[PDB]
Amino acid sequence: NDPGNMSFVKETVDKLLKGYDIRLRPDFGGPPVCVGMNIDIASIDMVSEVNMDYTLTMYFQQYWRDKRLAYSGIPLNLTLDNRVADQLWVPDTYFLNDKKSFVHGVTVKNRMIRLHPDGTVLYGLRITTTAACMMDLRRYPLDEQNCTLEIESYGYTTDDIEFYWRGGDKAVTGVERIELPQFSIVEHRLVSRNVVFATGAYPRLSLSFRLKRNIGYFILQTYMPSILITILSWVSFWINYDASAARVALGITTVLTMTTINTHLRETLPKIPYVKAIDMYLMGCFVFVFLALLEYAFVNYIFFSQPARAAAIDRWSRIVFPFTFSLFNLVYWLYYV
Amino acid sequence: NDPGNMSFVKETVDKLLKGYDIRLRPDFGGPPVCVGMNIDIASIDMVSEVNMDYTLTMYFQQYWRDKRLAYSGIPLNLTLDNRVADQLWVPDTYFLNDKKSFVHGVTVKNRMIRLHPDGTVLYGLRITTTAACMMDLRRYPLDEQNCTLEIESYGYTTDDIEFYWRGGDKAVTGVERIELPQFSIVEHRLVSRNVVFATGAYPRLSLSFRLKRNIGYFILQTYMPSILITILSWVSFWINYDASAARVALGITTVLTMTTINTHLRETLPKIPYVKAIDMYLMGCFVFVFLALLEYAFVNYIFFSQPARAAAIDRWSRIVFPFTFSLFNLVYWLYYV
Amino acid sequence: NDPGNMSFVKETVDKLLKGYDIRLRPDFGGPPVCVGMNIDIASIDMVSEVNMDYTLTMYFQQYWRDKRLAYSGIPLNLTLDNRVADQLWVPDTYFLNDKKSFVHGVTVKNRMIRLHPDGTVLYGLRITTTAACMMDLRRYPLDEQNCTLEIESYGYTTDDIEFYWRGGDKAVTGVERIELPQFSIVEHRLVSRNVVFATGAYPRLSLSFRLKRNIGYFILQTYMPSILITILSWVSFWINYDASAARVALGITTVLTMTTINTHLRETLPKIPYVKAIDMYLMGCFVFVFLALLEYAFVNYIFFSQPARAAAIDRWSRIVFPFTFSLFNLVYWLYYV
Amino acid sequence: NDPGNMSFVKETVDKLLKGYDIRLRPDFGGPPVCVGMNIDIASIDMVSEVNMDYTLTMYFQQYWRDKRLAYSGIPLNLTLDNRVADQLWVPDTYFLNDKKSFVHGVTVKNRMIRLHPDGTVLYGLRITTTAACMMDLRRYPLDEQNCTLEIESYGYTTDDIEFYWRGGDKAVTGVERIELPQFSIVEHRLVSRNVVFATGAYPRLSLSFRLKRNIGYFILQTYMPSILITILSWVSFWINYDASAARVALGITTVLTMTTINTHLRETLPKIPYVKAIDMYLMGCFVFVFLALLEYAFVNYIFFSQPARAAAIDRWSRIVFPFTFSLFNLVYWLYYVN
Amino acid sequence: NDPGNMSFVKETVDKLLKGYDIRLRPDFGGPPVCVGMNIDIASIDMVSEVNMDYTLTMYFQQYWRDKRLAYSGIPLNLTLDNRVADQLWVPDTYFLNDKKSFVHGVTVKNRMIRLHPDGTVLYGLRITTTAACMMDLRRYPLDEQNCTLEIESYGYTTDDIEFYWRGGDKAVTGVERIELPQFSIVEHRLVSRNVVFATGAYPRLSLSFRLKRNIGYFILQTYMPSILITILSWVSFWINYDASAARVALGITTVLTMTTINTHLRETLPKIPYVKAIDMYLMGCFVFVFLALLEYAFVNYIFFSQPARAAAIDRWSRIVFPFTFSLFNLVYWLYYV
Ligand SMILES: *[C@@H]1O[C@H](CO)[C@@H](O[C@@H]2O[C@H](CO)[C@@H](O[C@@H]3O[C@H](CO[C@H]4O[C@H](CO)[C@@H](O)[C@H](O)[C@@H]4O)[C@@H](O)[C@H](O[C@H]4O[C@H](CO)[C@@H](O)[C@H](O)[C@@H]4O)[C@@H]3O)[C@H](O)[C@H]2NC(C)=O)[C@H](O)[C@H]1NC(C)=O
Ligand SMILES: *[C@@H]1O[C@H](CO)[C@@H](O[C@@H]2O[C@H](CO)[C@@H](O[C@@H]3O[C@H](CO[C@H]4O[C@H](CO)[C@@H](O)[C@H](O)[C@@H]4O)[C@@H](O)[C@H](O[C@H]4O[C@H](CO)[C@@H](O)[C@H](O)[C@@H]4O)[C@@H]3O)[C@H](O)[C@H]2NC(C)=O)[C@H](O)[C@H]1NC(C)=O
Ligand SMILES: *[C@@H]1O[C@H](CO)[C@@H](O[C@@H]2O[C@H](CO)[C@@H](O[C@@H]3O[C@H](CO[C@H]4O[C@H](CO)[C@@H](O)[C@H](O)[C@@H]4O)[C@@H](O)[C@H](O[C@H]4O[C@H](CO)[C@@H](O)[C@H](O)[C@@H]4O)[C@@H]3O)[C@H](O)[C@H]2NC(C)=O)[C@H](O)[C@H]1NC(C)=O
Ligand SMILES: *[C@@H]1O[C@H](CO)[C@@H](O[C@@H]2O[C@H](CO)[C@@H](O[C@@H]3O[C@H](CO[C@H]4O[C@H](CO)[C@@H](O)[C@H](O)[C@@H]4O)[C@@H](O)[C@H](O[C@H]4O[C@H](CO)[C@@H](O)[C@H](O)[C@@H]4O)[C@@H]3O)[C@H](O)[C@H]2NC(C)=O)[C@H](O)[C@H]1NC(C)=O
Ligand SMILES: *[C@@H]1O[C@H](CO)[C@@H](O[C@@H]2O[C@H](CO)[C@@H](O[C@@H]3O[C@H](CO[C@H]4O[C@H](CO)[C@@H](O)[C@H](O)[C@@H]4O)[C@@H](O)[C@H](O[C@H]4O[C@H](CO)[C@@H](O)[C@H](O)[C@@H]4O)[C@@H]3O)[C@H](O)[C@H]2NC(C)=O)[C@H](O)[C@H]1NC(C)=O
Ligand SMILES: *[C@@H]1O[C@H](CO)[C@@H](O)[C@H](O)[C@H]1NC(C)=O
Ligand SMILES: *[C@@H]1O[C@H](CO)[C@@H](O)[C@H](O)[C@H]1NC(C)=O
Ligand SMILES: *[C@@H]1O[C@H](CO)[C@@H](O)[C@H](O)[C@H]1NC(C)=O
Ligand SMILES: NCCc1c[nH]cn1
Repeated sequence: NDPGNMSFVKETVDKLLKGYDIRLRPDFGGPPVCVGMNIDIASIDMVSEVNMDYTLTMYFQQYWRDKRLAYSGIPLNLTLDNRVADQLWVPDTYFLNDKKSFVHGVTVKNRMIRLHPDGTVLYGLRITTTAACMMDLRRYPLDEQNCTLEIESYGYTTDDIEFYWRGGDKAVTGVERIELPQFSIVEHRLVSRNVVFATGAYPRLSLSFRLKRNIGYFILQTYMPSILITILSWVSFWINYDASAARVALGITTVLTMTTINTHLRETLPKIPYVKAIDMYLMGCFVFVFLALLEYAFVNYIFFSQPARAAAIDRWSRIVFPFTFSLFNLVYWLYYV
Repeated sequence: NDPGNMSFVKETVDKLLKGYDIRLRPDFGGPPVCVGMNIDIASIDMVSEVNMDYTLTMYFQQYWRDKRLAYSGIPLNLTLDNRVADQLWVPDTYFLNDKKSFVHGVTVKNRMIRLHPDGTVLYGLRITTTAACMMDLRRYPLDEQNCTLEIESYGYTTDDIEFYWRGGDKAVTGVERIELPQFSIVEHRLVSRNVVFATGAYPRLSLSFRLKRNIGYFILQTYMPSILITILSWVSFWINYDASAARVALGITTVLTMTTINTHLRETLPKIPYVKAIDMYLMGCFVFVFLALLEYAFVNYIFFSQPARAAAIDRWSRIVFPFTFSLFNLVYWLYYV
Repeated sequence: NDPGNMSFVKETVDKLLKGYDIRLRPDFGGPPVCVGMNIDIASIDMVSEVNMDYTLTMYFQQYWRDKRLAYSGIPLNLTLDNRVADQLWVPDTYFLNDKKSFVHGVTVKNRMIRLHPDGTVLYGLRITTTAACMMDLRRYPLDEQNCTLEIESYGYTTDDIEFYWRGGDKAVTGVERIELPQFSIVEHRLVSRNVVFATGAYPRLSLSFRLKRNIGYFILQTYMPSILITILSWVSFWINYDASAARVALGITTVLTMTTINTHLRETLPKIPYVKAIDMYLMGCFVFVFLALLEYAFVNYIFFSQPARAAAIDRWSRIVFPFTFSLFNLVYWLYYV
Repeated sequence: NDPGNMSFVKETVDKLLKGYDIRLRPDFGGPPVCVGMNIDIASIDMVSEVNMDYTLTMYFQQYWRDKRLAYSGIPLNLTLDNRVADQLWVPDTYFLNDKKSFVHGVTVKNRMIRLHPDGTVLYGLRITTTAACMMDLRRYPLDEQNCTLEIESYGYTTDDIEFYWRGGDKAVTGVERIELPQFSIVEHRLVSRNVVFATGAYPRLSLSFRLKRNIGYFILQTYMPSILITILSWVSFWINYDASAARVALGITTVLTMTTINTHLRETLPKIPYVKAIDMYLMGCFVFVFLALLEYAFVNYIFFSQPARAAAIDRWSRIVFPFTFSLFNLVYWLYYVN
Repeated sequence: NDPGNMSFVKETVDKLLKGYDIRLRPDFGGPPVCVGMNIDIASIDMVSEVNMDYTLTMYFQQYWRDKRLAYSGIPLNLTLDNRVADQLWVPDTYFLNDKKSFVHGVTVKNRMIRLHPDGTVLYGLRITTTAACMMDLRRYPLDEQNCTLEIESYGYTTDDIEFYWRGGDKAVTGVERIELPQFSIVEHRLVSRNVVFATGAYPRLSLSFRLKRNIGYFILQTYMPSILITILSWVSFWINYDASAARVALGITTVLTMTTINTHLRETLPKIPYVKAIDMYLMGCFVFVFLALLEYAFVNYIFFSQPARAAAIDRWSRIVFPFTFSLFNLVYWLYYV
C-alpha cells in the first residue's frame, strides 16, 4: 500500500522478475515491439581525416514497453539500479559503421533503468564510439563532408522490432553545443527506414551531420606562401641579364623554398594517398617557378648570341607569365569553388 | 558477542546482508539520500593540448547513510573486504566530461567499504580519469586555462539523491602537492548546483583548476634562437657590397635556416584553427629576415648606378631595422602581458 | 498451444535446454557435423605495410544442425537473445592468421542465435579482425598483393566437423562495396579444403582478395619532383663555364634538393631486405644528378687548358643526359609494367 | 591419515573452507594481522623521462597467518591452484604511485597460494607496474635520480594490518641482475613506516633505487661535437682578413652546425621550465661561435681603414677566446660534476 | 552401449567430473606429474630493438596424465568443449621473460581439451606473447642476436611437476616457415633443466633462436648516400683554387647534408650507452667531409704566400683522400665480419 515500504517494493520487483524469461522479446510471436530512441550528444572528440572516422560521445536512450514488467499499487516510476539491466531483456541495438565503441564504467557502468506503471521501460547508456566516415578529399581543403551514424537491430527483423526517433526531429539534442575547431556543423538529419539482407528485413535509424571545413587557416598557411614564392620568382624577370648572380640566386632560393614548403606541408597534412586540390595547386606553382627558371636560363644562353631575340623573349615572358598564372588560378578556383 | 568471537561478527554481517535488495536506494520512496564526497588528488599525470585533455589520479570517497546496514552491539567501524561492494547498493556517480577512466586493480580492486554503527557507509575508490578540457590556445604559450571535473548522478534525480562536498572548501586535498612540469595551479574551486535535463533535475559538483603555463622553456626554445637568427641576418649590413657573394650567401643561409627552424617548430606545435602568438612572432621574425634579404638585393640591384643612394640606404637601414624590431617586440610583449 | 503464448515458448525452450550437454558436439561419436559459413564484409578499415596486416570488419555466420535442439509445435523460427549462446554448443572456429580480433559489444554483444524447427542453428557474430597479410614490396608502389583470411576448426578434426561455403561462390558478399583509398579490389576467391597436422586433418576455408595499388598519388607526389629536379640539373649544361661558381650552386641545389626529397621518403615503409621500385628510381635520379655534377667538375678541370674540348663535352652532354634518362625511364616503366 | 588419500585431502580442504568468510580479516577485532612482504625483481623494462616513470616486473609475495585455514594430520605444505585464491581473504595491498599495472594471466593467472599446517598463507603474484618517478632534470644528463616504489594497504588501518619486510634488508632480491642500458643502480633502500590520513594510520613499505645515469653516450654524442666546432671557430682568427672567403665559410659552417646540434638536442627531450646542464652548455657554445662571427664581421667592417687595428684584434682574440671558453668549461664542470 | 550413444558418453563425462577437485594436482602427495610440451610457431610478428622485445604467436600444447579422468568402454579420444577446461586441473605453466601475452578468443577462446582412455590429457592454446630480448647492438646492423623464450612452473616445484620436451628436438615445429623481413633464423635450440629459487627447484624449458640481420636495406639506405656525399666533398679538390665561391659552397653543402643525414639517422634506436657501427661509420664520413673543408681553408690561408705549394698540396690531397677513405672502408668492413 504505502510506497515507502521498501519490503513492499522488493516484493513487487520479485513478482515482476518471477518467471521472467530474458530470452524472449516482449509480445513474442505477436506484434513487433516499437522502440523509440534518443541521443544526447555530449561532444565530438575528433574527426580523423587520416583514418576516416570520428569519435562521438552520447547519452543513448531506448524506450519500449514490456507488459511483463508492468506493476500496480506503486504510483511512482521505479528508477532501479543499473545492475538490474542484466536481468531484463534489452534490444540488441548496435551501430552499423562503428569501429571501437565502449560503455563508460566509472565509477559504475553508466547505465540507467527506469520502469513505469504501464510496463514502459527506459534504458539509458553513455557510449563513446569511433564511427567510420568515408571522406571525399578531392576538394580538400575546401570540402564538405557528410558523416553518418547508423543504428540497427542485429538479430531481430522488422517483424519483431520497429525503431523510430522519439520526439520527431528533437530526438537528437546537443548538436548546436558541439565545439569542433576545424569543422563547423551545418545541418543534422534524422532518417528512419528499413533495409533488406539475405536474412530478411531490418529497421534502420540514421543521424547525419554535414561538416563544412574552415578555410581561413589553410588560406593563411598553405596558399599564400606559394603565391608569394611565385611572385618572388617573377621578380627575377624584371632584372637585366647583364648580371647573372642575382637571378640565379633568386631562382635557387625560390626552388628550395617551394620544395621545403611542399615537404613541410606534406608532413602536416592527412596522408591519404590520392590527389587533392591543394596538391594540384602547389604542383602548379612549382611548375610555374620551374618554367620561369627555364626561361631565364634560355635567355641567358642566347644573350651572348642574339641579344634582340633575348630581349623579345624576355618581353613576351613578362607578358605571358602573370596573365597565364592568373588564368590558371582563376579557372582552378572556379572549378573547385 | 565479543569482537574476538568472529562467528558473532559473521552472523551479524550475514543478517545485515539477508533480505537486502541491492536494486533499491536507501530510504527508497522517501526523501533523497544525501551523499557527501571527498577527493584526495594524487597526481595530474599530463595535460595535452593535442587531445585537449588532462589525466588525473585521485581517491574518490562517498559518504552516505543506509539504515538497512545499521548494526548494534558492535561499537567498532567495520572495515569490510572490497568484494562486499558487489552485495551492496552504491551511488551511480559518474564523471560528466571524461573520456577513458578506470579503477586500479592491483593487487586487488582499489576499493574500500567501511560500515559504521549508526548505519553510515563510506565507499572509496582510486580512479585515474582522462578528463577532456577544451583549451583557449589563443595566447599560447602565455595562456591561462581553466580545466574542470564534473561529478553527477547518472540515473537518480535530485528527488532520489543529493550531492555536497564533505568538508566545505577543504573537501578536495592534495592540490598543493601536485607537480605539473609545465603548469602552475593558481587556484582551485568547488561548486555545487543542480542542472536540468529532459528527465528532471540532477545534482552536480564541479572541481575547477586554473592553470598558468611556464614560459622559460619556450623562451629558451623558440624566441631566443629566432632573435639570434634575426641578428645574424642583420649582420650582413656591416659588410661592403663589393664582395657581394659573401652577403648573398649569408642572406640565403639565414633565410633557409630560419625557414627550417620555423617548419620544425610548426611540426612540433599542434594544429588549431586560429593563429598562436608564437606563430605570429615567428612570422614576424621571418618577415624581418626576408625583408632584409630583399633590401640587400634591392641595394645590389643599383649598387653601381647610384652608389651614394645605396650607401645612404644601407646606413639608414642599419639603424631603422633594429629600432623597428625593438618596437615590434615591445608591442608583442605589451599586448600579451 | 497458441503460437504467441510466451509461456508455451518458454516451456519448449526450457525442455530443449534441459538435459542438453554443452560439452558434446551434435551427433557425438557419429558422423561429423557440417558447418556452412557466410561472410558479409562490411568494410576494410586499413591496410598497413609497416605491420603487413589488414583490418577487416565482417558479419560471420555459421549454419549447422543439432538434433538435440529440434522442437515441435511451434511453426516459427526462434530468434533468441544472444545470451543464450553461452548455453549451446558452438563451433570452435578461429582465424588462422589473425592478430587482434574481437567481437563488438555495444550496446550488447554483436551476436545472434536463431533456432529452426528441424534443429537448424544459425549463429552470427560481428568480428573486427586484424589479419596478418605477408606482402611482397619488391614492385612497390606498383605492387599487386594477395591477402587471405583463413578459417579453421581448433579442436575438432575432420572426424568431428566439416566446413563448406554456404551458397557456393556467393557465400561472401559486400566485396563490391569495399572502399580502399590506396587499393582497388581485383578479384576474390573462396577455397575449401583439408589440412594435415600432427593431430589429424582439419577443415580449412580460405577467402582471398587480390589488391592492386593506385599509382596516381605516387606519380604526382614522388616521381614528378624527381623528374623536375633532374631536368633542373640538366639546365646547367646550357650555362657557360664563365659562371662556374653559380653553376656549382645550381648543381649543388639539385643534389641537395634530391637529398631532402629522399629524407621526406625515408620514413614511409619498413626495412625490407631488398630494393623497392620507388627507391630504385630515386637512386637513379640521384645518380644522374651526381654524374651531371661530376661532368661539370671535369669540364671545369680542363676548361683553361682545352676550351674547345670543354665546349664539345658540354654539347655532347646536352644530348647524352636527356637521352640516357629517357632510356632509363623507358626500361624502368617497361620492367615494372 | 594417509597423505595420498586425495579424497581425504579434499575433505580437509572443504572443511577448512566450510563457513569461511572472505569479508573478515584474520583475527577480526583482535590484534592487527602482520603481513611480511618479499619482492623478487625480474627486470626494469624501461625508465622514461618523457613521462617520468619506470616499468617494473616483480614477484610480489605476501606472508600472513589465518588460524581458520589451519589443518592437522597432513605434515605437508599444500600448494593449491591459483583459483582457490578467490576463496580466501587477501590483503588489499596496492602500490601508491602506479599508473598502469596488471597481473600476467598466461597461460593461467600468475598467482600462487601455499598453505601451511599452522594456518600460514603464502601468496605470490607476478606483477608488472608502471610507477611514476618524478625526476629533477636540472642536472641532466649528470643527474642522479631517486625512484621509489610505494606499497600500502587501502582500506585496513594500522589497527587492522601491519606491514614489514620479510628477511630484513634481503627482502628484495635480483636488484643486481637489473641491467638498464642508460642508468646504473647505485643503491636500493627499504623503508617501513606508518603514514597518517584523515581516515587514520596506514602501513607503508618503500623500495627506493638511486639511478646514476651513464654520461658515456652523451659525451660522444653532444658535448664532443660542440667542443670540436667551437675550437674550429677559432681558426677564423688565425687566417688574415685578406682571405675573407674562408673566414666567412668557417663562420657560417660553425653557426649552422651549432644550430643543427641544438635542434637535434631539442628533438630528443621532454619539456621543462628550467634550464638543463646540456642546454646551458649548448647555449654557451652557440654564444661563443656567434660572438666570434660578429667580431669577424666588425673587423671586416673596420679593416678597410686600420689594418693594424685588425691585426691587433685578431692577436688579442686568439688568446681571449680560447681562454674564455676554457674558463667557461672549467666553471661549468665545477658547478655540475662536483 | 555403443560410442554413438550421446547419453552414455554424457554419463561417463559426468562420472569423470563427479568429485573431481581442481585444487589438487594429479598424484597429489606422490610422484610428480610429467608434462610434455609442444610448440607450433605460427609466426614472429616483429623484432623491435626500440623496446628490446619480439612478438611471437604459437600453438602451445601441454600433454600429461590425470588418472582421475580414466574411463573405459568408450574407445574414442574425447575432444571436449573448450569451456570444460575451466572444470579440470591444468598446469600453471607461464613464460618467464614475457612482457604482455594473451590467448586469442575469437570466435571462441582458442583452447583444445582432448581426453584419452588412460587418463591422458592434451591441452592446447593459441598464445600471442611479447617476449623481452636484450640485444647487443654494438655491431648494428651487422649483429647476430640470440632471443630466448623461457617456460616455467609458477607455483609447483620439481617435487610436484617435471617438464620435458615431448618428441625431443621435434617438439618445436614451424621454425623453417618463419618470415622475418629484417632477420634470418640461423638456428634454434631446446633446453630442459631445473633452476633453484628461494622456494626450491623448478622445472625450466628454454627455446632459443639465433637471428642474423640483413644488410641490404642499410647499404642502400644510409651508407650509399654517405659515400656519395664524401665523393661530393672530394669534388672540390679537382677545381682551380681561385674559384673561392664554388669550393666554399661545396664545403658548406657537404657539411650541411652530412649533418642532416646524421640527425635523421640518430632517431632510429634508443640511448644505448655504447657506440654502434653505423655511428662510427657516420662519424668517420663526417670527419672526412670536415677535413676536406679544413684543407680548403688551409690552402686559402697560404694561397697568397706560395700558390705553387697550394697547388701541390691540392694534388696531394687528391691523391690522399680517396686512398685514406678506401682504407677506412676496408678496415671497417673487415672488422665487422
Ligand atoms: C548524408 O548521406 C546520406 C546518404 O548516404 C543521406 O541520407 C539520406 O537522407 C535523405 C533525406 O535527406 C533520405 O531521403 C528520405 O528517405 C525517407 C525514407 O525512405 C525510405 O522509406 C520510404 C517509405 O517510407 C521508401 O519509399 C524509400 O524507398 C526508403 O526505403 C523518405 O521517407 C523521404 O521521403 C521524403 O522525400 C521524398 C522526396 O525525396 C518525398 O517524395 C516524400 O514524400 C518525403 O517528403 C526521403 O526520400 C534518404 O533515404 C537517406 N539515404 C540514406 C542511405 O540514408 C543524408 O541525408 C546525408 N546527410 C545530409 C545532412 O543530408
Ligand atoms: C572555470 O569555469 C567554470 C565555468 O565554466 C567556473 O565555474 C563557475 O563557478 C562559479 C563560482 O565561482 C559558479 O557560480 C556559483 O553558482 C552557485 C550555484 O548556483 C546554482 O544554485 C543557486 C542556488 O544555490 C541558484 O541561485 C543558481 O541559479 C544556480 O542554480 C551559486 O550558489 C554561487 O553563488 C555565489 O555567488 C553569488 C553571486 O554571483 C552570491 O550571491 C552567492 O551568495 C554565492 O557567493 C555562484 O553563483 C558557476 O555556477 C560555475 N559554473 C559552472 C558551469 O560550473 C569555474 O569557477 C572556473 N574556474 C575557476 C578556477 O574559476
Ligand atoms: C593467393 O595465394 C593463395 C596461395 O598462397 C591462393 O590460394 C590457392 O588457390 C588455388 C586456386 O587458384 C587453390 O587450388 C584449388 O584447390 C582446390 C582444393 O584442392 C584441395 O582439395 C582437393 C579435393 O577436393 C584435393 O585434390 C587437393 O589436393 C586439395 O587438397 C581445388 O578444388 C581447385 O581445383 C578446382 O578448380 C580447378 C580449376 O581451377 C579444377 O580443374 C578442379 O577440378 C577443381 O574444380 C584448385 O586446385 C589452392 O588450394 C589455394 N591454396 C590456399 C592455401 O588457399 C589464392 O587463390 C591467391 N589469391 C587469389 C585472389 O588468387
Ligand atoms: C629517495 O628519497 C626517499 C625520501 O623521499 C628516501 O627514503 C628515506 O629513507 C630514509 C633512510 O635512508 C628514511 O629514514 C629512516 O626512516 C625510518 C622510519 O621512520 C619512521 O619511524 C620512525 C621511528 O622509528 C619515526 O620517527 C618516523 O617518523 C617514521 O614513522 C627511521 O626508523 C630511520 O631512523 C634511523 O635514522 C635516525 C636518524 O635519522 C636514527 O635516529 C635511527 O636510530 C635510525 O638509525 C630513518 O629515519 C626516510 O624515512 C625515508 N623517507 C621516506 C619519505 O620514505 C630514499 O632512501 C631515497 N632513495 C635512496 C636510494 O636513498
Ligand atoms: C642463447 O643463449 C642461451 C643461454 O642464455 C643458450 O642456452 C644454452 O644452451 C646450452 C646448450 O646449447 C645449455 O647447455 C646445456 O645445459 C643443460 C642443463 O644443465 C643443467 O643440468 C646439468 C645436468 O644435466 C648440470 O650439470 C648443469 O649445471 C645445469 O644445472 C645440460 O644438461 C646440457 O648438457 C649437454 O651437453 C653437455 C656438453 O655441453 C654434455 O656433457 C651433456 O651430456 C649433455 O649432452 C648442456 O650443458 C645451456 O644450459 C643453455 N643456457 C642456459 C642459461 O640454460 C642458447 O643455446 C643460445 N642460443 C643458441 C642458438 O645457441
Ligand atoms: C511492509 O511490508 C512488510 C513485508 O511485506 C509487512 O510485513 C509490513 O506489514 C508492511 N507494512 C505495513 C505498514 O503494512
Ligand atoms: C580416504 O578418506 C575417506 C574419508 O575419510 C575414507 O572413506 C577412505 O576409506 C580413505 N581411503 C584411504 C585409502 O585412506
Ligand atoms: C543409450 O543410453 C541410454 C541412457 O543411458 C540407455 O537408456 C540406452 O539403453 C542406451 N542405448 C543402448 C543401445 O544401449
Ligand atoms: N546526466 C543525467 C542523464 C541525462 C542527461 N541528459 C539526458 N539524460
